[PDB]
Amino acid sequence: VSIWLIVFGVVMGVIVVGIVILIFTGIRDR
Amino acid sequence: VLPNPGLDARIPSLAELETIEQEEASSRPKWDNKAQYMLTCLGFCVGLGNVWRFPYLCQSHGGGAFMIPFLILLVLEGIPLLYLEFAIGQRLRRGSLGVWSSIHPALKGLGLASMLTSFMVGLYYNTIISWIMWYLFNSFQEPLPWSDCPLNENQTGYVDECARSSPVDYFWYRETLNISTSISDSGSIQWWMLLCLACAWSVLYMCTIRGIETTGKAVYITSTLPYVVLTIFLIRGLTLKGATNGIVFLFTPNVTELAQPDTWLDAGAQVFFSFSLAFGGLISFSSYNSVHNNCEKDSVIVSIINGFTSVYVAIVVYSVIGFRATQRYDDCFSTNILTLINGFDLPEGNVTQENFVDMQQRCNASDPAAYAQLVFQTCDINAFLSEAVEGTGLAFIVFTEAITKMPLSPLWSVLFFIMLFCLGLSSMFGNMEGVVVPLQDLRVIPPKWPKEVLTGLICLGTFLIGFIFTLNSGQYWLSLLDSYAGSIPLLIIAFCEMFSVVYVYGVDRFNKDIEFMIGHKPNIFWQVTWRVVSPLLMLIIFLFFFVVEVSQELTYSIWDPGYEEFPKSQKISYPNWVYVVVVIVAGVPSLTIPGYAIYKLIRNH
Ligand SMILES: *[C@@H]1O[C@H](CO)[C@@H](O[C@@H]2O[C@H](CO)[C@@H](O)[C@H](O)[C@H]2NC(C)=O)[C@H](O)[C@H]1NC(C)=O
Ligand SMILES: *[C@@H]1O[C@H](CO)[C@@H](O)[C@H](O)[C@H]1NC(C)=O
Ligand SMILES: *[C@@H]1O[C@H](CO)[C@@H](O)[C@H](O)[C@H]1NC(C)=O
Ligand SMILES: *[C@@H]1O[C@H](CO)[C@@H](O)[C@H](O)[C@H]1NC(C)=O
Ligand SMILES: *[C@@H]1O[C@H](CO)[C@@H](O)[C@H](O)[C@H]1NC(C)=O
Ligand SMILES: CC(C)C[C@H](N)C(=O)O
Repeated sequence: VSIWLIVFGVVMGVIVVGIVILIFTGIRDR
Repeated sequence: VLPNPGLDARIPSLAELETIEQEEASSRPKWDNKAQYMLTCLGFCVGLGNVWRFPYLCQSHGGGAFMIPFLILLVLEGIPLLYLEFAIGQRLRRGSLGVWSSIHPALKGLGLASMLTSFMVGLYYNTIISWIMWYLFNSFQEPLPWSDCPLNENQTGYVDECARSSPVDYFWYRETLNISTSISDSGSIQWWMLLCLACAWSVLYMCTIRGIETTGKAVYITSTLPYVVLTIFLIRGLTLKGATNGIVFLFTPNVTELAQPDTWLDAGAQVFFSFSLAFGGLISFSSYNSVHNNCEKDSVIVSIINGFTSVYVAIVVYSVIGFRATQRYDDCFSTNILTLINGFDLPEGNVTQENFVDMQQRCNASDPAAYAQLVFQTCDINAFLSEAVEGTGLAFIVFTEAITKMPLSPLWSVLFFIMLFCLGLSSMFGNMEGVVVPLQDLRVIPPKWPKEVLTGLICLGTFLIGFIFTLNSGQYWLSLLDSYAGSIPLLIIAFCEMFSVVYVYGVDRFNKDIEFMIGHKPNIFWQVTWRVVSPLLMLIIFLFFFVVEVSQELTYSIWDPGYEEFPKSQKISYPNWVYVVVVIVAGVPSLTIPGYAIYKLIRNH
């Protein structure tokens, strides 16, 4: 499977959910 | 000194400053404490330029004769300049575009040149981070991917250009970059380096989504990682076999090299790149502090950590170059041992490094005919301690070859690469402030959208522009661009900032502003360097650029796995349309200052 695609899929997954927390916090904050 | 008609009633007036600071509690952001401001400043100046541009420049300019000019020029341009930026931003209460437009409306080119050189430097600087993220994803496996060659179609031998070159060169040039033979032919988008690019920009947009107060905790966790991983790497590097031999190469000077013009241009352009001067990010960061803040204590503390680190990284880097130059020298010399005992059939415990020159004369005195067809490699140190350590050729070809010879080799790859990532991410925090802030004072976005919309906008644009570095010829585009937009653009703006404060604003007016804020006037050391010394050294390094632009030939390195005498370097000349690119990348900036000046003076007429 290529171990580099798994580590990319975890790292790009924890980034793209970290932006939808920091966007809804801003809104649910102002 | 021009009397500057109408200088007052444009800036705050030295008694309005205690009043305006108590009403900026809701308009302009603040720092949480003093430690959040110091870690943001010295994280913007360290990393990726202590590993990439410094030892690449240090070998060429005398081996270790690059540390003299460097240090001196630092203490003579660096200090003064960095101190002039922390104090003109704290008093004028504005960013980069708002400071130089309050010191005559003709010097608005300095704010537009500091924005255009922060966009073009951070264009390719965030591509090097995407190559670092690709090497971090390719860890977490014990037979590391750069440790062995692949096989042919017919599984009998290795691939033809992995057998001639190193297996580490058949992971960077063919499996990561998939590089081509010239800059004039480009391939396709190379999808696996696209994903990494996306990753990099996405991670850059998560930490700077609201400017300050998100970049804060980030800076926290990223100013520690880098610093503690380097220390863990020092006690490993000095324990290696061939270390304390590339350190001596770093500190034996070649005093003939100190009398060339091109070794003072590369030293002068490294001070304005290591210190993040002429970018406009350190003015915007100092513009958030209180008015009664010691901006002289901050400028000599940040500068002696920036100077100490650039030597502290260089003795970690050269302790593993000396380890590759002992692994290669003990393998080339073992070739001459084994080729002598196989042609004359001797036992192995008689021919060694102590008497190799003794017994090779015994072989031509015994069999003069059988000794003629044998070959003997000629290799000695200072030929392995001086090699092609070109750009993107130290973290990827030199370090990743030495990591595979340590025990627990997947652990030293992860640590190292995460460290590099941190070093390179924290310097894109302040580089995003050099583009977001003067584009927010230009009134081009409607001022009811949130701050998190403009940031994202910029990001998308730069990511869509980063497609030119993912082609097959995408490494030849990053070198050229790099060098040019990293050398020219720094010097000009740095000189314009020192002139316009002490000769258009006024250095005698500026001393009344320092005495109000920190409590006293600047010393006699700050007076000579501001007026006389450093405006001159800069005005000089500027003439050395045109002395070495002419009387040199534009050459660049070519891989070309069909070229005879393959693994050594081949340099060909650039095409003729590269002057259009160079022109743009190092012109727009400069032509901007006089450009706008002319524009305004014309509007005058
Ligand atoms: C110290 O630096 C000088 C200056 O570059 C080196 O002299 C050069 O040597 C190369 C190769 O022998 C010549 O092609 C250049 O023309 C020389 N430069 C000049 C100005 O004549 C010198 O080799 C260096 N010292 C050592 C030990 O390498
Ligand atoms: C190597 O093996 C492939 C089979 O995939 C074959 O097509 C090719 O002709 C072989 N090459 C040689 C030199 O025999
Ligand atoms: C790049 O790799 C692809 C397959 O991954 C290959 O088809 C192509 O020929 C390579 N490009 C060059 C210039 O070798
Ligand atoms: C190898 O053999 C030669 C000849 O017998 C001898 O002179 C030499 O000392 C030997 N080397 C050793 C014992 O290391
Ligand atoms: C053997 O070769 C060396 C050079 O490697 C030379 O100096 C010597 O004269 C040669 N001896 C004979 C007998 O030819
Ligand atoms: C992106 C750049 C502003 C980084 C800076 N030149 C440094 O190496 O510290």
